[PDB]
Order: sequence, then C-alpha cells, then structure tokens
Amino acid sequence: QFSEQVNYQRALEGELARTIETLGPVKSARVHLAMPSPSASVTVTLEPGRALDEGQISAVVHLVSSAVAGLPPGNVTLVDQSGHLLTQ
Amino acid sequence: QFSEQVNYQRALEGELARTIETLGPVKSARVHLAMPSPSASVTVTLEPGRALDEGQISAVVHLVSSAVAGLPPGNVTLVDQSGHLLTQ
Amino acid sequence: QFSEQVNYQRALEGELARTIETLGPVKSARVHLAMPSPSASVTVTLEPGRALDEGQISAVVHLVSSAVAGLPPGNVTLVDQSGHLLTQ
Amino acid sequence: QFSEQVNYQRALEGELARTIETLGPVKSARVHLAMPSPSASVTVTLEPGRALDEGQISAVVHLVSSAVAGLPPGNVTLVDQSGHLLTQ
Amino acid sequence: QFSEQVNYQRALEGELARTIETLGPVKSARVHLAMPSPSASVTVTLEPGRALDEGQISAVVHLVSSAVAGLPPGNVTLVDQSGHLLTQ
Amino acid sequence: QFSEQVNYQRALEGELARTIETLGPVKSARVHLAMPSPSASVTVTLEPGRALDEGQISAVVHLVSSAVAGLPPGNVTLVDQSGHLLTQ
Amino acid sequence: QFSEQVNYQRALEGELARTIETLGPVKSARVHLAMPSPSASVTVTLEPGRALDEGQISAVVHLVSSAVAGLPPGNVTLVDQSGHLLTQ
Amino acid sequence: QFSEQVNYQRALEGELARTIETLGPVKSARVHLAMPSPSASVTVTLEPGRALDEGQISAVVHLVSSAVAGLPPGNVTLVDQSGHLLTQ
Amino acid sequence: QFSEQVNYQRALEGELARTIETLGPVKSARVHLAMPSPSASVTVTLEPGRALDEGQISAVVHLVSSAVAGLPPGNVTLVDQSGHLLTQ
Amino acid sequence: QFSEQVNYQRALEGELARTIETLGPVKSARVHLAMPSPSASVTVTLEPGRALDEGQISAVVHLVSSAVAGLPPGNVTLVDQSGHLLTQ
Amino acid sequence: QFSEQVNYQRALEGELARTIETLGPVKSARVHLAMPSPSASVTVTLEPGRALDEGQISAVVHLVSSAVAGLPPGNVTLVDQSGHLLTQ
Amino acid sequence: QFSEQVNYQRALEGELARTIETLGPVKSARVHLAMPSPSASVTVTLEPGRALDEGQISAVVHLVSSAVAGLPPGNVTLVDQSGHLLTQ
Amino acid sequence: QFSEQVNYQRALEGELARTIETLGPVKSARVHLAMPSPSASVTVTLEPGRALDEGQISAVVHLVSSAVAGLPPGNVTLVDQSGHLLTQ
Amino acid sequence: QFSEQVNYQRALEGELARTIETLGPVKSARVHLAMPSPSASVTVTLEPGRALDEGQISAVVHLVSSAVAGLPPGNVTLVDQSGHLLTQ
Amino acid sequence: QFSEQVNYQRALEGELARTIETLGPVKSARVHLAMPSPSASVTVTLEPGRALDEGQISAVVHLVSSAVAGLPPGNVTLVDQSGHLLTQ
Amino acid sequence: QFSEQVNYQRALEGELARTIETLGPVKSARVHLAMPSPSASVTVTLEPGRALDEGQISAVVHLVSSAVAGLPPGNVTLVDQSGHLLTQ
Amino acid sequence: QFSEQVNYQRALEGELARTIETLGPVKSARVHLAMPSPSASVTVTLEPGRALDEGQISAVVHLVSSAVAGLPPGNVTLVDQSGHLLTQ
Amino acid sequence: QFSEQVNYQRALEGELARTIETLGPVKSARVHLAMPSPSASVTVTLEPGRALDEGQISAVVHLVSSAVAGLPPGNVTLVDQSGHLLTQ
Amino acid sequence: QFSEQVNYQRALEGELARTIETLGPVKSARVHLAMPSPSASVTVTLEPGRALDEGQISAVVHLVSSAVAGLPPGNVTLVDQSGHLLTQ
Amino acid sequence: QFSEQVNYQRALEGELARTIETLGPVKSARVHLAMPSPSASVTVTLEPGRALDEGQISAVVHLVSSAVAGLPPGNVTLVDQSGHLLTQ
Amino acid sequence: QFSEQVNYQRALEGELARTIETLGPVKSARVHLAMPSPSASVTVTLEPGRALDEGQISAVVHLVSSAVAGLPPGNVTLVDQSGHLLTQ
Amino acid sequence: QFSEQVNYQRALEGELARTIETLGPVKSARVHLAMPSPSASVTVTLEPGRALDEGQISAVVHLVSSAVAGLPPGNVTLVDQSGHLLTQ
Repeated sequence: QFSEQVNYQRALEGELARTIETLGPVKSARVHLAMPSPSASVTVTLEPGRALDEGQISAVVHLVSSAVAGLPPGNVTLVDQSGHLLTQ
Repeated sequence: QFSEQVNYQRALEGELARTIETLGPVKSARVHLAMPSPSASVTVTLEPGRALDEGQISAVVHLVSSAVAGLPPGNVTLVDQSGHLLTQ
Repeated sequence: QFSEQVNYQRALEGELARTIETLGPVKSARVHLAMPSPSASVTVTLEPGRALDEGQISAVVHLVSSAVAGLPPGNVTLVDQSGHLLTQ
Repeated sequence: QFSEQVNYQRALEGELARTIETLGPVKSARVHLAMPSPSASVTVTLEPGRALDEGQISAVVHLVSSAVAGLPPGNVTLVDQSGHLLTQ
Repeated sequence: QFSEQVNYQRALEGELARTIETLGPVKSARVHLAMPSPSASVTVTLEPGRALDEGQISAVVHLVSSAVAGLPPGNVTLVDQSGHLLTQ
Repeated sequence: QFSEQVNYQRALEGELARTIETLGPVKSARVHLAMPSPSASVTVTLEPGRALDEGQISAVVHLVSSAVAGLPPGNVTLVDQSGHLLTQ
Repeated sequence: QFSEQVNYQRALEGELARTIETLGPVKSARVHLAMPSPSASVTVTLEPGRALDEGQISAVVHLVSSAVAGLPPGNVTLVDQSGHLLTQ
Repeated sequence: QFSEQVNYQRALEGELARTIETLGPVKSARVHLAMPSPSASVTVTLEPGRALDEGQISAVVHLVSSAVAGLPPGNVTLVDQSGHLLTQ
Repeated sequence: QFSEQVNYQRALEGELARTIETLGPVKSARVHLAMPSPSASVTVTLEPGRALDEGQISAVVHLVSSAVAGLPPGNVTLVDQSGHLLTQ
Repeated sequence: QFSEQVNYQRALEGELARTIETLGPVKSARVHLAMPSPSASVTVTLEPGRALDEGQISAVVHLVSSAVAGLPPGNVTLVDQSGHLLTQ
Repeated sequence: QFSEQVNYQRALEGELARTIETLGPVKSARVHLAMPSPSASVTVTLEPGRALDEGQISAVVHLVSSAVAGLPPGNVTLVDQSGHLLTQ
Repeated sequence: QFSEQVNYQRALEGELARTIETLGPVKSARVHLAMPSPSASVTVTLEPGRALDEGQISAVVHLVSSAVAGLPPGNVTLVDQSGHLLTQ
Repeated sequence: QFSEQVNYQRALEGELARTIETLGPVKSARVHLAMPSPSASVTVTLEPGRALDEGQISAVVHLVSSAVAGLPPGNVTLVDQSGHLLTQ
Repeated sequence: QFSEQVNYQRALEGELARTIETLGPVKSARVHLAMPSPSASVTVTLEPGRALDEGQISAVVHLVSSAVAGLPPGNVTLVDQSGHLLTQ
Repeated sequence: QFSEQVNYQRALEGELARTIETLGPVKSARVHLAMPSPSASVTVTLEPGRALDEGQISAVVHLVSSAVAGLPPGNVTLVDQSGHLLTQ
Repeated sequence: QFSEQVNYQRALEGELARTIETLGPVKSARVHLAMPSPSASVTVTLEPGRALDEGQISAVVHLVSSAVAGLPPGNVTLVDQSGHLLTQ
Repeated sequence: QFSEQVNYQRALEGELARTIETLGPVKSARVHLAMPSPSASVTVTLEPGRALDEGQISAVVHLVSSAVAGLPPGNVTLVDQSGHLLTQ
Repeated sequence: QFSEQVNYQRALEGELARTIETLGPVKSARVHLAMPSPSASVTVTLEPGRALDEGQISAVVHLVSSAVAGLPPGNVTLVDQSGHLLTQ
Repeated sequence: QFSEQVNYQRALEGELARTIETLGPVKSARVHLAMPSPSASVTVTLEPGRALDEGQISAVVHLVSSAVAGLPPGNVTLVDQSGHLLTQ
Repeated sequence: QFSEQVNYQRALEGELARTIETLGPVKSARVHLAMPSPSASVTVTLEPGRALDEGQISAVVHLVSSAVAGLPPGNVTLVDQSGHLLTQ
Repeated sequence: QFSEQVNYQRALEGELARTIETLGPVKSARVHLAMPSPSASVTVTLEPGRALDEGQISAVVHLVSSAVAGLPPGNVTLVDQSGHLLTQ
Repeated sequence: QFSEQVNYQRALEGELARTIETLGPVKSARVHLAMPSPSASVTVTLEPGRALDEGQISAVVHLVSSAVAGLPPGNVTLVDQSGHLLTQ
C-alpha cells in the first residue's frame, strides 16, 4: 500500500519532468516531490547559451505547482545546471 | 483501489490532451491533473508561427475546467513551448 | 464497482458525441463529462466553411445538458476547432 | 446490479427511437435519457424537405415524456439535423 | 429480480400492441409503458386512408388504461404515423 | 415467485378469452387483466355482420367481472374490432 | 405452494363444469372461480332449442354456490351461448 | 400437507356419491363439498321415470349432512338432471 | 399423521358396516363417520321384502352410536335403499 | 405411536369377541370399542333357536365392561343377529 | 415402551388363566385385565357337570384380585360358559 | 429397564414356587406377585389325599410374605386345587 | 446396575443356604431375601427323623439375621419340610 | 464399582475363614459379612469331639470383630455344626 | 482406585505377618487390617511347646500398632492357634 | 499417583533396614513405616549371643526417627527376634 | 514494513545525489537523510579547481530542503571534499 | 513430578555419603534425608581401630547440615557401626 | 523485527563511513552509532602527514550529526589514529 | 523444569570444586550447595603434609560465598580430609 | 529473542575492539559491555614500549562511551596488559 | 529459557577469564558469576615468581566489576593460587 503511493509519485516526477523538457530553453529537467505541506525541486538544465527570463520562471513554477495536489507556488524550487537558485 | 482512481486520471489526462491537440493552433498538448481543490496544467505546443489570442486562452481553460469535476477556471494553468505562462 | 460507473461514462461520452456528429454543420464532436454539480465540454469541429449561429449553440448545449443527469445548461462548454469558446 | 439498470436504459433509448423513426417526417431519431428529475434529448433527422409543425413537436415530446417514468414534457429536448432546438 | 419485472413489462407492451393491431383502422401499434404514477404511449399507424374518430380514441385509450395496473386514462398518449398527438 | 403469479394471470386471460369466444356473436376475444383495484379490457371481435345489444354487453362484462377476484363491473372495458368502446 | 391452491382451483372448475353438463338442457358448461369474497361465472351452452326456466337458473346457481367455500348465490353469474346474462 | 386434506375430500365426495347411487330412484349422483361453514351440492340423476318424494329429499340431505363434519342440513343442495333445485 | 387418523376411520367404517351386514334383515350396509361433535350415516339395504321395525332402528343406531367415541344416538342417520330416512 | 394404541385396541376387540364366542348360546360375537368416556357394542349371533335370558345379558355386559379400562356397564351395547337391542 | 407394558399384560393374562385351569372344576379359563382403578373378567368354563360353590367363587376372585397390582375383589368379574355372572 | 424389573419378578415367582413344592403336602405350587402395597396369590396343589392344617397355612403364608419386600401376611392368598380359599 | 444388586442377592441366598446345609440336622436349606426393612425366609429340610430344638431355631435365625445388612431376627422366617412355621 | 466392593468382601470372608480354620478345635469355618452398622456370622465346624470354651468364643469373636472395619463384638454371631448359637 | 488401596493393604498384611514369623516363638502369623478407627487381628501360631509371656504380647501388639497408620495398641487383637485371646 | 507414594515408602523401608543391618550386633532388620502422625516398627534380629544396651537402643531409634519426615523418637518401636519390646 | 520506508529512503538519497551531480561545479554528491525534525548532509565533491559561491550554496541547500518532506533549509549540511562545512 | 524430587534426593544422599567416605577415619558412610523441618541420619563405619573425636563429630554434622537446604545441625544424627549415637 | 533496526544501523554506519573516507585528509573512517538520546563515535585515520583543522572538525561532526535522526553535534566523538580526542 | 535448576546446580558444584583444586595446598575439593537462605559445604583434601592458615580459610570461603547467588560467608562450611571443621 | 540482543552485543564488542586496535599505540583491545546503567571494560594491550598519555585515555574512553547507548564516560574502565587501571 | 540465561553466563565467565589471562602477571584466571545483588570470584594463577601489587588488584576488580551488569567492586573476590584472598 505504501509502495502504491510511491510507485505513483515516482511516475508523476517522471511525467512532470517530461513536459518541462518540451519547453524550449530547457534541455532536461529533473523534479522531486515532497508530498507528506508539499514541495518540489525542479533542476532544469537549460540549452547551451540560454537563460530563463523573469516570467519564464513562473512558467516552470506554475507548471509544477498546479500539476501537484496542494502545492503552492511558494514551495517550488527551480535550479539551473550552474547552481543559481532561480526561485525565492 | 488506489491504482483504480489513478489509472483513470492518467486516461483523463490523455483524453483531455487529445482534444486540445484537435484545436487548430495547438500542435500537441500535455495536461496533468491534481485531483486530491483540484488543479490542472496544460502545456500546449502551438503550431509553427502561431499564438493563442486573449479569447483563445479561455477556450483551452474552459475546455479543461469543465471536463474535470470541481475544477474552477482559476486553477487551470496554460503554458506554451516557450515558457510564457498564458493564464494568471 | 468504480470501473462500472466509469466504463459507463466513457460510453455516454462516445454516444453523445455520435449524435452531435449527425447534426449538420458539425463534422466531429468530442465531449467529456465531469459527473462527481456536473459539467461537460463539447469540442465540435465544424464542417469546412461553417459557423454555428446564436440559436445553433443552444441546440448543442441542450443536446448534452438534457442527456446527462443533473447537468444544467450553464455548465456545458462548447468550443470549435479554432478556439472560440461559444458558450458563456 | 448497476449494469442491470443501464443495459435496460440503453434498450429503452433504442426502442423509443425505433418508434419516432416510424412517424412520417422523421427519417431517424436518436434519444438519450437522463434518469437519475429525469430528462431526454431526441435528435430527429427529418426526411429530405420536411419540417415538424408546431403541433407535431408535442407529438414527439409526449411520445417520450410518457414512455419514461416521471419525465415531464418540460424536460424533453427535440433537435433537428440542422441544429434548431425545437422545444423550449 | 429486476430483469423479472422488465422481461414482463416488455411482454405486456408486446401483447397490448398485438390487440390494438387487431382493431380495424390500425395497421400496427407500438406501446411503451412507464410503470415506476404510470404512463403509456401508443403509436398507432392507421391503415392507408383512415383516421380515428373522436370516440375511436377512447377505444384505444381505455384499451390500454385498463390493461395496466393503476394507469388512469389521463396518462395514455396516442400518436399517429403523422405526428398528430390525438390525446390531450 | 413473481413469475408464479404472472404465468397464472397469463393463463386466466387465455381461459377467460376462450369462453367469450364460445358466446355466439363473438368470433375471437382478447382480454388483459390489471391485477395489482384491478381492471380488465376485453377486445371482442364480433362475427361478420353482428353487434352486441345493450344487455349483451353486461353478459361479457359480468363474464369477466366475476371470474376475477375483486374486479367490479365498473372496471371492465369492452371494445370491438372497430373501436367503439362499448362500456362506459 | 401457490401452484398448489391453483392446480386445485383449476380442478374444481373442471369438476363443477362436468356436472352442469350432466344436467339436461345444458350441452357444455364453463365455470371460472374467483377465490381470493369469492365469485364464479358459469357460461352454460344450452342444447339446440332450449332455454333455462326461472327456477332452472337457481338450480345452476346453487349447484355452484354450494360447491365452493364461502360463495353466496348473489355472486354466481350465469350466461348463455347468446349473451343473455341470466342472473342479476 | 394441503394436497393431503384435498386428496381426502376428493375421496369423501367419491364415497358419498357411491352410496347415493345405491339408493333406488337415483341412477348416479355427483357431490361436491365446500369444507373451509361447509356446504355440499348433490346432483342426483334419477332413474328413467322417477321423482324423489318430499321425504325422499331429506333422505339424501341427511345422508350427506351427517357424513360430513359440521355440515347442517340447511347447506346441502340437491339438484336433479333436469334442473329442479329440490332443497330450499 | 393426518393419513394416520384417516386410514383408521376408513377401517372403522368398513368394520362397522361388516357387522350391520351380519344383522338379519340388512343385506349390505354403508356407513360414513364425521369425526372432527361427530355424526354417522348408515345406509342399510334391507333384504328383499323386509323392513326394520321401530325397535330394530335403535338396534342399528346404538350399534354405531356406541362403537364410535363421543357419538350420541341423536347424530346417527339411518337410510334404506328406498330413501326413507328412518331416524329423526 | 397412534398405530400403537390402535393395533392394540384391534386385538382387544378380537380377544374379547373370542371369549363371548366360548359362552354357550353365542355362536359368534363381534365387539367394537370406543376408547377416547368409552363404550362398546357387542353384536352376538346366538345359536340356532336360542335367546339370552335377563341375567344372561349382564353376563355379556360385565364380560366386556370389566375387560376394558374405565368402561361402566351402562355404556355396553348388546345386539342380536335379529336387531333386538338387548341392553338399555 | 407402550408395547412393553402390553406384551407384559398379555402374559399376565395368559399366566393367570393357566392357574385357574389347574383348579379342579375349571376346564379352561380366559381372563382379561383392564389396568389403566383396574378390573378383570374371568370366563371360566367348568368341567362337564359341575358348578362353583359360593365359597369357590372367592377362590377364583382372590386368585386374580391378588395377582394384579391394585385390583380389589369388587372389580373381578367371573362368568361361566353358560352366561351366569357369578360375581356381583 | 421395565423388562428388567419384570424378568426378575418372573424369576422370584418361579423360585418361590420351587420351595413351596419342597414342602411335604404340596405337590406343585404356582405363585404370582403384584408388586407395584404388594400382594401374592399362591395356588398350591396338595398331594393326593392331604389338607393343610390351620398352622400349615401360616407356613406357606409367611414363606411368601417374608420372601417379598414389603408384603404383609394379610395380602397373601392361598388356594388349593379345589377352590377353597384358605387365607382370609 | 439393577441386575448388579440382584445377581449379588441371588449369590448371597445361595451362599447362606450352603452353610445352613452344613449344620447337622438340616439336610438342605432354601433362603430368599427381601432387601428393599428387609426380611428372609429359610425353608430348612431336616434330616430324616429330626427336629430343631428351641435354641436350635435361634441358631438358624441369627445365622441369617447377621449375614444380611440391617435384618433384625424378628424378620427371619424358618419353615420345615412339613409346614410348621418355627419362628414367631 | 459395586462389584468392586463385593468382589472384595467375598475375599475378606474367604480370608477370615481361612484363619479361623487354623485355630485348633475348628475344622472349617464359614463367615459372612453384612457391611452396609455391620455384622458377621461365623459358622465354625469344630473337630470331632471338641467344644469351644467360654473364653474360646471371644477368641473367634474378636478375631472377626477386629478384622472388619466398624464391627463391634456385639454383632458377631458364632454357630457350631450342631446349631448351638454360642454368642448372645 | 479402590483396588489400589486394597492391593496395598493385602501387601501390608502379608509383610506384617512375615516379620511376626521371624520372631522366635511364633511359627506362622496371619494378620488382617481393618483400615476404614482401624483395627488388626494377629493370629500367631506359636512353635510346638511355647507360650508368649506377658511382655511378649506387647512385642507383637506394638509390632503391628506402629506399622499401621493411626492404629492404637488398644485395637490390636492377638490370638493363638488354641483360641486364647491374648490381648484385652 | 498413590502407587507413587507407596512404591517410594517400600523403598525407604528397604533402605532404612539395610543400614540397621550394617550396625554390628544386628544381623537383619525389618522396618515398616506408618506415614499417613507417623510411626515405625523396627524388628532387629541380633547376632547370635548379643543384646542391645540401653544407649544402643537410641542408636536404632534415632537412626529411623531422623530418616523419616515428621517422625518423633516416641513413635519408633524396636523389637528383637525374641519378643522383648525394647522401646517404651 | 520498516524495510519499506528504508528501501525508499535509500532511493531518495540516490536520486537526490544524482541531480546534484548534474549541477556543474559538482563532480559527485553523496547525501544522507535523517527522517525520523529531519535533516540531511550533502557531501559534494567539486570539480578540479572550483568552489561554490555564496549563492551557489543555497542552490544545493534548497535542492534538498524541498525534495524532502518537512526538511527546513536550516537542517541541510553541505560539505566539500576538503572538509569546509559550507552551511551554518 | 514426585519421582523428580525423589530421584534427586536419592542422588544427594549418594553424593553426601561419597564425601564422608573421603574423610579419613570413615570407611563408608550411609546417609538418609528427611526433607518434607528436615533431618538426616549419617551411619558412618569408621576404619578398623578408630573413633571420631569430639570435634570430629561436628565435622560430619556440618558437612551434612550445610549441604542440605534448611537443615540445622540439631537434626543430624550420627551413628557408628557399633550403635553409639554420637550426636545428641 | 529487532534485527531489522540493527541490520539497518549497521548499514548506516557503513555508509556514513564511506563518505568521511571521501573527504580529503581522511584515509579511512570508522563510525558507530548509539541510537536507543543517540551518540556516534567517528574514528578517522588521517592521511600520512595531515591533521584536521579547527573548522575541519565541524565538517566531520555535522557530516554525522545531520545524517542521523535526533543526534545533536554535542554527542559526536571524533578520534584520530593517534588517540587525540578532537571533539569536546 | 526442576531438572533444569538441578542439572545446573550440579555443574556449579563441579565447576566451583575445579577451582579450589587449582589452589595450591588443596589436592581435591568437593562442594555441595543448598540453594532453596543458601549454604555450601566444601570438603577440601589438602596435599600431603599441609594445612590451611587462618587467612587461607577465607580464601576458600569467599571463593564460594561469592560464586553463589545470595550466599553469605557465614554459611560456607569447610572441612578437611581429617574431620577438622575449619569454619565456625 | 534473548539470544537476539546477545548475539548483537557480542558483535558490538567485537566491532568496538576492532577500532581501538586501529588506534596507534594499541596493539589489541578487548572490550566487554554490561548493558542491562551500563558499563564497559576495555583491556588494551599497548604496542611494545608505549604508554597512553593523559589525553590519550579519554580518546579510548569516549571512543566507547559514545558508541554504546546510555553509557557515560564515568563507567568505562581501561586497563593495560600490565594491570594499571588507567581510568578512575 | 533458563538454559538461555545460563548458557550465556557460562560464556561471559569464559570470556572474562580470557582477558584476565592476557594481563601480564596472570597465567590463567577462573571467574564465576553469581547473577541472581550479584557477585564474582576471580581465581587468578599468577606467573611463576610474581605478585599483584596494591593497584594491580583494582585492575582485575574493575575489569570484572564493569563487565557485569550491576556488580559493584565491593562484591568481586580475587584469590591467588596460594589462597591469599587479595580483596577485602
């Protein structure tokens, strides 16, 4: 029963990261969820020579904040392939 | 029993995204639901050289807000293939 | 028991969309129901060079509002193949 | 037990629509019931070059309002093959 | 047990419609019952060049109102093969 | 148990109609019972060139009113092969 | 248990009608019982050129009123082969 | 258990009628009992050219009134082969 | 258990009637009992040219009144082969 | 258990009647008992040309009154082969 | 259990009558008991040309009154082969 | 259990009578017991030409009164082979 | 269990009588016990030409009174082979 | 269980009598016990030409009074082979 | 269980008597116990020409009084082979 | 369980008597115990020409009084092979 | 059940450390969680000739603080391959 | 369970006596215990020409008083091979 | 269940010590945990010619304090390969 | 269970005595324990020509007092191979 | 279950002693734990020609005090291979 | 279960004595524990020509006092191979 709600979360993370990949500047994403006040931590790896704008961050924040039950956008953490915590 | 209401949600998402594809400017959509106050996150990928108008957003918002039980249009999140969070 | 009331809803949607197809200007419809205050979202694809009039919308609204138990016509959402949310 | 009262409703709809076909101006009908305050939605397809008169609508309304338990004639919805919601 | 009181009603309807056929002006009848305040809806198809008189309607109304338990004659609905709701 | 009191009623109707046939002016009868305040509806088909007199109606009314438990003669309905409701 | 008290009543009716046949003017009788305040309905078919007198009716009434438990002579109904309800 | 007290009554009737046959003027009797205030109905068929006297009726009445438990002589009904109810 | 006290009564009747036969003027008797206030009904058939005297009746009455439990001599009914109820 | 106290009474009657036979004037007796206030009914058949005296009756009365439990001599009934109730 | 206390009484009677036989004037006795206030009834058959004296009666009375539990000598009944009740 | 205390009493009687035989004047005795206030009844058969004296009676009385539990000498009955009740 | 305390008493009697035999004047004894206030009855058969003295009686009385539980010497009964009750 | 305390008493009696034999003047003893206030009855058979003295009686009394539980010397009964009750 | 405490007592008696034999003047002893206030009865058989002194009695008394539980020396009974009760 | 505490006591007695044998003047001892206030009875058989002194008695008394649970030295009984109770 | 929530934590640690590896300056990470107020301890091994800036630490802190349920960023511990605790 | 604490005591006695043997002047000991206030009784057999001193007695007393649970030295009894109770 | 939370702790210790090895100056670590207020004891073995600085101790303290649930840094004990407790 | 705490005590005694042997002056010890206020009794056998000093006794006392649970040194008893109780 | 928490403690002791060996001056350690207020006792065997300093003792004390749950450093006991208790 | 906590104590004793052997002056130790206020008794056997100093005793005392749960150093007993209790 526990490996039921875990084999599922591992699929959500793999599905959520398949869309953020199909998003333009992102080359490959990697998201982990923390569903117990949940949280997430995207780890996008932007394409060579690119950088997400100030409104392109909320694109990837709300793309995950909304696809996960009860996850406000204040808990999503976005990080590049060069450190650089993009959220606040 | 849990994989009952999850194997179903995975089909809704795949059915909802099959209609948004058959919608003109959209080339391929990708929707995730967050049914626990539910939410959704469409990730349309518009056709080459196209952009959804201001009233073409509510088309795709209500197309999902209504096909999901108890989902107001204030929870649907629409995002292009170039970031650009279209909803508010 | 759950896949009982879901294998049925998937048939209603496929039956409701078979009639809206046999309706003249419509070439192919695609309806999803949201039976928990229910809702529906038709996605008609009008024939080449056609547009539903102001009274031809209530035709397709009541065609679905009445074929579904407890669904007022204020919850049915009609959308073309070019965005254009036709309902309100 | 549920597929008992559903395999039956699917037969009523197919029987009710077999009589409306044998009615003159109608070439082929298509009725769905909404038995939970029930409702119905006939979708007659009139013969080439024909139109139901003002008293020929109540013929098809009462033909269905009476063949279904507890269905007033104010819930039956009649629609042609050209939109044109005939009821009110 | 439910298909007991339904396989029976389907036989009553087929028996009631076999007598209305053997009634002179009628060529073929088609009756549905609505036993839950019950109702019925005969759909006689008169012989070529014929029309039921004002007292020939109560013949077919009471022929069904009486053959069904608890069905007043104010609930029976008679309709020709040309629309024309004959009852009131 | 239900098909017990129904396989029986179908035999009563077939027995009651076998006597009304052996009654002179009648060529073939057809009676349905409505045993729940019961009722009946005979559908005699008089011989070619014949008509039941005013006292020949009560013959066929009481012939059925008495052969059925608790059925007053005010509930029996007699109808010819030419409409013509004979009872009141 | 029900087909016990019905297979018996069908034998009483066939026995009661075998005696009324062996009664002179009667050529063949046909009696149905209505045992729930019971009733009966004899349908004698007098011999060619004969008619039961005023005291020959009570012969056939009491012949049945007494052979059936709790059946007063005011409930027995006698009818010829020419209509003609003989009782009152 | 019911066919116990019925297979017996059918034997009493056949035994009671075998004695009334061995009684002189009677050629063949036929008695039915109505044991629930019981009753009986003898149907003697007198020999050719004979008639039971006024005291020869009580012979056949008490012959049956006494051979049946709780049956007063005021409930026995005697009838010839020519109608003619002999009792009162 | 019922056919126990009935197979016995049928033997008493056959034994009681075997003694009344061995009684002189009687050629063959035939007695039925009515054991529930019991009763009996002897049906002696006197020898050719004989008649039971006034004190020869009480012989056959007490011969049966005493051989049956609780049967007073006021309930025994004696009848010849020529009607003629001998008791009172 | 009932055929226990009946197979026994049938033996008592056959034993009691075997002694009354071995009694002189009697050629063959035939006694029935009525054990529920019991009673008996002897049916002696005296030898050719003989008659029991006034004190020879109490011989056969007490011979049976005493051989049966609880049977006073006022209940024993003695009868010849020529009627003639000998007791009182 | 009943045929236990009856197969025994039948042996007592046969034993008691074997002693009264071995008693001189008696040639063969025959005793029946009435054990429920019991009673007995001896039926001695004296030797040819003999008669029991007044004190030879109490011999046979007490011979039985004492061999049976609770049987006073006032209940024993002695009878010859010529009637003649010897006791009182 | 009953044939236990009866197969025993039949042995006591046969043992008690074997001693009274070995007593001189007695040639063969025959005793029955009446054990429920018990009693006995000896039936000695004295040797040819002998008679028990007045004190030879108490020999045979106490010989039985004492060999049986609770049997006073006032209940023992002694009788010869010539009647002659010897006790009182 | 009863044949336990009876097969034993029959052995006591046979043992007690084997000692009284080995006592001189006695040739053969025969004792019965009456154990329920018990009693005994010896039946000594003295040797040819012998007689027990007045103190030789108490020898045989106490020889039995003491060998039996609860048997006073006032209940033992001694009798010769010539009657002659020796005790009191 | 009863034949347990009886097979034992029969051994005590046979053991007690084996010692009294080995006692000088006694040639063979024979003792019975009466264990329920118990008692005993020795039956010594003195050697030819011998007699137990006044103090040789208490030898055989106490030899048995003490070898049996609860048996006072006032209950032991000693008797020779010539009657002669030696105890008191 | 009873033959447990009896097979043991029979061994004690045989063991106690084996020691009294090995005691000098005694040639063979024979002791019985009376264990329920117990008692014993030794039956020593002194050697030819010997007699136990006044203090040689208490030797054999205490030899048994002490080897048996709860047996005072006032209950032991010593007897020679010539009567002569040695104890008091 | 009883033969448990008896097979043991028989071993104690045989062990206690094996030590008293290995004691000098004693040639063979023989002890019985009376364990229920217990007691013992030694029966030493001194060597030819020997006698236990006044303090050699307490040697054999305490040798047994102490080897047995709860046995005071006032209950041990010592006896030679020549009577002579040594204890007091 | 315990190895369920441990086999999972070991996978989280291996997944969390696979992303921190794909982060630029980090060559290989190694994270342990302390889920009972949880904690974590990353052990990044920076690429040859590199050092995480002051805002590149919060990148790796929030990358783990958010991917673990209920883990504040004040509990995450970051350490290089040269000691140097980077967090506070 | 009893032969458990007895097979053990028999081993203690055999072990305690094996040490007292290995004690110098003693050649062979023999101890019995009386464990229920316990006691013991050593029976040492001193070597030829030896005698235990006054302090050599307490050696063997405490050697046993201490090796047995709850045994004071006032209960141990020491005896030589020549009587001579050494303890007090 | 206990070897569940012990086979796990043995893995934590082996995992925690695998990271401290990959830390630069450390050549091989060895950590034991004391999870019941838990504790740990690292036993680092620094590389040849090296010594952990004052801030390089907190690196290894927090590396373990945080990877273990509920372990403050005041309980971690760090020790070199040359004694030298580094913590406080 | 008892032979559990006895097979163990027998091993303690054999182990405790194996150390006292390896103690110098002692050649072979032999200890018994009295564990119920326990006690012990060592039986050392000193080497030829040796004697334990006053402080060499407490060596062997405390060597046993401490190796046994709850055994004070005031209960240990030490004895040589020449009597000589060494403890107090 | 007990050998569970003992097979584990034996492994802790063997693991704790494997680290103290890898500590420089120590050549081989040997630790025992006393987990019930626990305790430990290390028994280090320093390398040839070495001695632990005053701060090198707390290294080995805290190395064990911390690796064992609930063991203060005041309970650890350190001892060399030359006695010399190093702790206090 | 008992041989569980005994097979363990026997291993502790064998392990504790293996360390005291590896201690320098000691050649072979031998310790017994008394775990119920526990105690121990070491029996060291010093090397040829050696003696434990005053502070070398507490080495071996605390080496055992600490390796055993709840054993104060005031209960440990140390003894050489020459008596000489070293503790107090």
